[PDB]
Amino acid sequence: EEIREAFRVFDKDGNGYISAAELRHVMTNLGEKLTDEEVDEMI
Amino acid sequence: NFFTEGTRVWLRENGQHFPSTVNSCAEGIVVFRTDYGQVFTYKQSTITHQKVTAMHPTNEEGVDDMASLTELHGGSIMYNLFQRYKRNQIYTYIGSILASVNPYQPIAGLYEPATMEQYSRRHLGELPPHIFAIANECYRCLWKRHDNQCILISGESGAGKTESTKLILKFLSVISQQSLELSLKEKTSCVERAILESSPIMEAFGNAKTVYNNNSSRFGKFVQLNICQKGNIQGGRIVDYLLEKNRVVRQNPGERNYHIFYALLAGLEHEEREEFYLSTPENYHYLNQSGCVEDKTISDQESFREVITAMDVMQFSKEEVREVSRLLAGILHLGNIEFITAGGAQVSFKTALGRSAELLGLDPTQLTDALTQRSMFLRGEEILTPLNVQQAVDSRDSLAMALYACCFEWVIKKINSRIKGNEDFKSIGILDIFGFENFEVNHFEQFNINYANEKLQEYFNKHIFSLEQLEYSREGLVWEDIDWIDNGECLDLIEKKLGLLALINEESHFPQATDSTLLEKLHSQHANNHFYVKPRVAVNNFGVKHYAGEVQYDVRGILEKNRDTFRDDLLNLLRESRFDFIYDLFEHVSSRNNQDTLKCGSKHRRPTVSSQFKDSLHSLMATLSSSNPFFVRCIKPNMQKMPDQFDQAVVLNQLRYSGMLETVRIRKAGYAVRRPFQDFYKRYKVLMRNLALPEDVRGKCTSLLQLYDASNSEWQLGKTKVFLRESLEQKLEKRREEEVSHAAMVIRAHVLGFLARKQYRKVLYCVVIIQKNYRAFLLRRRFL
Amino acid sequence: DQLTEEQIAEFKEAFSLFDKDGDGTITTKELGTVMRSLGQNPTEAELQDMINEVDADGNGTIDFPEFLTMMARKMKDTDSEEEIREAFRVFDKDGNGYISAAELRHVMTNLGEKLTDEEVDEMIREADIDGDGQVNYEEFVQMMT
Ligand SMILES: Nc1ncnc2c1ncn2[C@@H]1O[C@H](COP(=O)(O)OP(=O)(O)O)[C@@H](O)[C@H]1O
Ligand code: VO4
Ligand SMILES: [Mg+2]
Repeated sequence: EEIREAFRVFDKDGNGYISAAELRHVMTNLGEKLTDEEVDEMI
Repeated sequence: NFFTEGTRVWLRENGQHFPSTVNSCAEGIVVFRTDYGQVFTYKQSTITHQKVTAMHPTNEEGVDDMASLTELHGGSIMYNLFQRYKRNQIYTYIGSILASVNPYQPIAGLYEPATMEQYSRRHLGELPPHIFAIANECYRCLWKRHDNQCILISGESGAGKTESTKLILKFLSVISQQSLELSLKEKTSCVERAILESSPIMEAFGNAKTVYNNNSSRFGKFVQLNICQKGNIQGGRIVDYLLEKNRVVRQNPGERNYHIFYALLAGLEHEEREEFYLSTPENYHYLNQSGCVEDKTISDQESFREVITAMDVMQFSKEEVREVSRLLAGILHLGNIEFITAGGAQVSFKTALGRSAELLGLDPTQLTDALTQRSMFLRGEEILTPLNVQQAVDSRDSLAMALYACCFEWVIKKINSRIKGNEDFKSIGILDIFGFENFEVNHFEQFNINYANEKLQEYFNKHIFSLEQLEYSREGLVWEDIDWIDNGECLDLIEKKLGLLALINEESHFPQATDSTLLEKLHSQHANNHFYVKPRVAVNNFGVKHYAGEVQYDVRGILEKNRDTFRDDLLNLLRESRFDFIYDLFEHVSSRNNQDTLKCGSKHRRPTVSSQFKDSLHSLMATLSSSNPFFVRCIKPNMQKMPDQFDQAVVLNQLRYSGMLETVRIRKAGYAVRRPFQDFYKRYKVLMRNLALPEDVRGKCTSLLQLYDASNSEWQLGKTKVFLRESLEQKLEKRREEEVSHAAMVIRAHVLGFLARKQYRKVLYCVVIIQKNYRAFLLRRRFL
Repeated sequence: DQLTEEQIAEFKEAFSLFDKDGDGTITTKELGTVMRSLGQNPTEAELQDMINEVDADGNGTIDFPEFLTMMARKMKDTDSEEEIREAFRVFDKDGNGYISAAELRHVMTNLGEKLTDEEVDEMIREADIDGDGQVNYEEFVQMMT
């Protein structure tokens, strides 16, 4: 359940869809960089 | 008192101070040449200090505010206006009072929308004097002051009151939008567009050519604009005062009837013109009698187009426009009815009668009978009595006037219906009266117009001088009283019990009374009144010493004009109209038939023109008395309607009688702005942030004011209020605006940095919770 | 003065978020948004004066080094617990510490900068005292830290 809270605020769409490429652009540049290898698996 | 050749001096030549140059000073003779071309010669020994005084440096190419003048006299004031007039600067301030000299020509850029925008964003005094600056100050007062505002525009016929009103309305319409939101669909459907379009309609129906003005206002107008708290116009109301209905049937030589008749005849298409049996204006008695004419149409054709457009904006249906056209055509044909005596009045030729009866929806034999005979019923059979030709002409003309006056009232109703809106916050009222007029021959119409001008001058004096100096006295200010010429006694002569109106009204109620019996009473009662003039030879006249000059009135016509009788026979006839528009106008109209007692000497009496007008003016002045006023003084530079022609004698007269000299004195020395100590302190607290303030409010006010003027001359503390000059208040309002705006920037920047920080911290949190959860979900999936 | 490695790293984080293009350049419009995201609340004026220095040519871009400089500059001022409090206090009248949402909305829309009503109504309806019936500024100032 502790995921749906952080995805309902992760889009400007306001229709339950977090435009793919934008999520990839969020990670690695973030507070806890994920070496893009973790990012290749969240696709 | 000796001045060398070429010296600039004021030469007092007993009447006024002349701007002059020393032409020569030799052999004990001094010659002065005035800037108006006059040459005055004197023995040098006879010249004393004023006779002659030195002229201040350049004075200076003019001064924007006459309170800045060094030399204060009529000569000085006029010269300032003259210098400015010569360079097309028609506006000059006297504090927040505005002087406007009619240019009688367009001045490039003066009233352009780019200029309106520039004035909307500045304070009074930051730009050259302009009517737009007054309209803006007035508008700003809706948030600076707690009351409604009004703009009162004074001046003789042709001075520029109507043009001034239109400019104020145009400016306020523009400023109203600002206050959001645009779209051309909005701006063409607009309440402000409708308010602006009321002018061409009202001018066509209520204005006419007179000797003093080709577009003379023949009615008084009070426009009230209702403004909401957000700053936009919600709607309005127009109140009309005493339309000159007699102009419909007769005009003095060289004048015209109402513009609308000429516009209708010049503007209608061939088909409608033929439908209403209309031809040229020369063919109509109601348009041809003055001999003017003197125009090859064209200006009237453009006015028709302008009216039609305005009526469309005003939501007059195409049928309503045709109905008004049909009524006006009916009036024109009605005027062409001629009578002959054949026991007694008889309609001579049937054509004009037939056309008028058709257009008015009346039966021609019924119309003929109503104009030529009077009806009486006796228990209970009808008795028809013939009228004589004078009575038939008076009936025809009373019918024409009734139709026009009712149509004008309906048009005003329609305008008011269109501009109707809420009254949620405050209002700005603008008064455009018919101006002072003194013709070769003056009748009752001029008496009423001049009375209204007199009543307005009394309001101007009450507010500028009387109440103002009374407030200074009550508040215990250090003040030297300024004298001023009060016209109160002239109004007393007109208005008091046994006064001019009282005697006119009393004689009107006596059927046996004539204009000659009235004049006897006027002379007997008022010969010794300082403001009344019993002519030494002119047996049909009486004079009134109006503020703007002595006017002689011919009594012939006063009783009949004041009575304003309309036969019940004619009202009954109109109610027979098959044309619904006409019936609707007369459906509930009150009877105005001639009364013949018996023993009905009872206190009421039927309302007369005078009594209804005195009431309306009193109602108006009472409304104005509760609003904060702005004054505009329109000055006619000449009597020839000419541009670039400043008649110094004509101008000086207006400056003198209107009290401009005394006005400059009180605005230079006085304190037009005042606020209770706490109110002043609470408003300007922002400006005291860097000051070491005392515990008492009087001291707090002093601390700020001392920074602006340590001499204590531009402000004073009264018993309860801080008094300050308009210039100082304007200086304080500009600085308050600057600090308030700077404070809004400080908070606008701090909240924007709160919102962005909140969402940046939220995104940084939402990701660290998904990154920790994915680091776990993928570590379990790696173990499988 | 000096910015600690932890500080520089914290700023490159916020920079890279707005640097979608991945070129190491954010737009002039974004400079405000980024600085604000990191604490610093520059005024529209302060922001323009910063741009006019960096971006004379009119390219509309800001590299990380020129941003860092803008940051360390605004960091020096310092003003102040009673400075925002003083700006809000001009919006009174009675010294009660109360400014109405009506004039506060007017400050946010008309004055300062013209901004989206849907974001400013949420900035009021959520960030307001008495739940509905007006806002306390000294509380809001304290909350704005
Ligand atoms: N501001 C002005 N600029 C140019 N011409 C003007 C101005 N004011 C008046 N006039 C001219 O003088 C005429 C008389 O002015 P108007 O306002 O109609 O007179 P009144 O004071 O009698 O209402 C105008 O209709 C116009 O031709
Ligand atoms: O010409 V006037 O509008 O002053 O009557
Ligand atoms: Mg007029």
